[PDB]
Amino acid sequence: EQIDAELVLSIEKLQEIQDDLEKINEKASDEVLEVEQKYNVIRKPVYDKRNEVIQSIPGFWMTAFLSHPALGDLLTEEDQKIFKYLNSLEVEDAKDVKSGYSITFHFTSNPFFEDAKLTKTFTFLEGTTKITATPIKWKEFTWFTHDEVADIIKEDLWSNPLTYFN
Amino acid sequence: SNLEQIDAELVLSIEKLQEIQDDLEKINEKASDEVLEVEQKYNVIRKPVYDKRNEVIQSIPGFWMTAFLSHPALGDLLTEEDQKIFKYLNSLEVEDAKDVKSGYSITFHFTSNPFFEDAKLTKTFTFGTTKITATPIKWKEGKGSFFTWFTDAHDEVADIIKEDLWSNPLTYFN
Amino acid sequence: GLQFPVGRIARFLKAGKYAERVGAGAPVYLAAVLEYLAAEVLELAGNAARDNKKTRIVPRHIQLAVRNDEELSKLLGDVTI
Amino acid sequence: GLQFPVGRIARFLKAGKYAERVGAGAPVYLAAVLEYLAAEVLELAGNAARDNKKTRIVPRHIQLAVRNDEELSKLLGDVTI
Amino acid sequence: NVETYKIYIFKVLKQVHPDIGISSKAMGIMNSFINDIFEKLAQESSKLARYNKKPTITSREIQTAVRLVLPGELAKHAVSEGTKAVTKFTS
Amino acid sequence: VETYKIYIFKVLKQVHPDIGISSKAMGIMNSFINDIFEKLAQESSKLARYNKKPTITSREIQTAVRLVLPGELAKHAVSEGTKAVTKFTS
Repeated sequence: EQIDAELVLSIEKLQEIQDDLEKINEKASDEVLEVEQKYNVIRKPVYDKRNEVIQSIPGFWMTAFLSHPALGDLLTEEDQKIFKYLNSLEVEDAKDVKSGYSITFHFTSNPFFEDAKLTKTFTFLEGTTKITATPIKWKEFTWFTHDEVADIIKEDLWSNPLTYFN
Repeated sequence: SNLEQIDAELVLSIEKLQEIQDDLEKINEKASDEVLEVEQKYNVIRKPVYDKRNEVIQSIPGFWMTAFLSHPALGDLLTEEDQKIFKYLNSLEVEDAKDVKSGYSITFHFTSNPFFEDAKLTKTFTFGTTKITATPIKWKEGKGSFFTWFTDAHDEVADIIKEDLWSNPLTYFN
Repeated sequence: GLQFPVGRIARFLKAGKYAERVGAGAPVYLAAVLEYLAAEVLELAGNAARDNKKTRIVPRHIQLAVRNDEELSKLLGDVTI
Repeated sequence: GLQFPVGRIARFLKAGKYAERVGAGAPVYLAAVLEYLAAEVLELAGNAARDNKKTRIVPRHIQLAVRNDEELSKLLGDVTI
Repeated sequence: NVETYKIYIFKVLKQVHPDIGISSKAMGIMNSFINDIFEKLAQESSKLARYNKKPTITSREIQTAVRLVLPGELAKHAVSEGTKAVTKFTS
Repeated sequence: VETYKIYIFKVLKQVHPDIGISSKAMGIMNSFINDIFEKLAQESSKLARYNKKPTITSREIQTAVRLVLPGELAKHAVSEGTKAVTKFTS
């Protein structure tokens, strides 16, 4: 029975190796997320110098949103007027990039709603997530408490809105 | 008037936005490049561990066989003839291209049997665009599935071998 | 007093994988050169406005501005509207 | 000739986030210590296995081997089975 | 690839010939030229910097030298100062 | 949690070569060594931060070689010196 014992030694050695791979993949995918965070810093002041230069282009956020293959059709005419006051859109991964992010929507003088935003924040760490969204202050949008819309705003439009605008 | 001022700054601003977007592409190139540098550094750390695992599994007869079978998704793609061949299935190997982006092979190493010639059924995926390449199933002289998979042809078989089984096969085995 | 974007050029050189390292003086020297050449095609293709008694510089005005100056032809080659 | 794994323990200190740096004195030094603390709780637990008249150590053998020696009950504790 | 130098074409036009404009395809032919020279120059310069095997001292090297040689906060200040001098010389 | 079970087994085969060990029993010895390592590590980790003096490790000797030596000499210089340290560090 020289290889009854030596067959367990082999199966636990194998357990050692899957033990240490889980460590090396954690360093690796940790160094990966140090790089994500580095670049969010680098991107912020450029995203900020974009938002500001966009303020001197008249219909940019509305024109962009609409022009999009996906996002365009959902906006109905009532939304679209309010959307003519849609001076900015603001995506930003929160500082600990892995946790979450928020999709603010800026606005200006318009009677229907006095709210100065319509954010839709997120936090996840991946089996369980969550969504806390601005309550709509209709003065004197079927979104706000899987998700496809938030993805296409974070990853596609926010990324490059000018592609759609043309 | 001021009306001239704004029509110019509309011309100016619209290109300063085409710059910002032109120059954000070069910033994402430079960032997603350092991520592949990370993925490279690590394929290099893991090659010696993924090796000494090969070594260890040679001292467990029919490990990968039982692992393959014990997976829910890879388990019920076979039938009887496949399983007899699988007695002689004494190794697996899933190594990436030396630049991670290009691709990866998936080589089913083998041992002696009157059921085919080759000592490895390789299948590589080369990218930049996508194209499959495979080893020909040199059925032995008495002519004779999972081995349909070795066409030279959006592939759920590999996205389970490289991302579950090869990652940690010991979990399935138990 | 360079109009051309010293910073933006330093990126074009590095992100273009021309070399892996770029001295601070290189995009500055390249910046002034690209501008000097601009000042030359602009001097001339804006003088092709006065010769042609026009002011909006069009695909045309440049083309005759290049073929008249010897060097600027051999550099930029033939020009077609 | 140490039995215990210097490299694997070196990694456990780094990944453990106990310190980002380690001089290879420590994993060696620490490995030697976990080897001696096993080579006590075995030279005792294994004696226990010949008291209760066996050659297969089990929780009852380790519990008795610990609690009887003073130092190892202070170190380890009750050993509830 | 093609970059926009168009902002900085305009800004040059308004020096040599203040009172003269330029049509859309006329600017898209000035740009077409600066992009053609940038390649010719960078690609050439890339052959020149790859011929040469002699190592260069840039600011990256000086800045690392500050950290290794200077102690602690002296060093963090020194880097701020050096980085601020080079950034001003580039602007 | 972590596996020292290959070495707990291997030590057992020198003090009492004549005796095996169960699963609940190994699993309790394996828990013992985990428990000690954790107490020792958390202690060394405070005692590292207490005595914050600058320290020369192989890390630094490596980079010093890379910095001080010419291109080809350094490559061997390192390899030789990495062997020296990996020798019984496993």
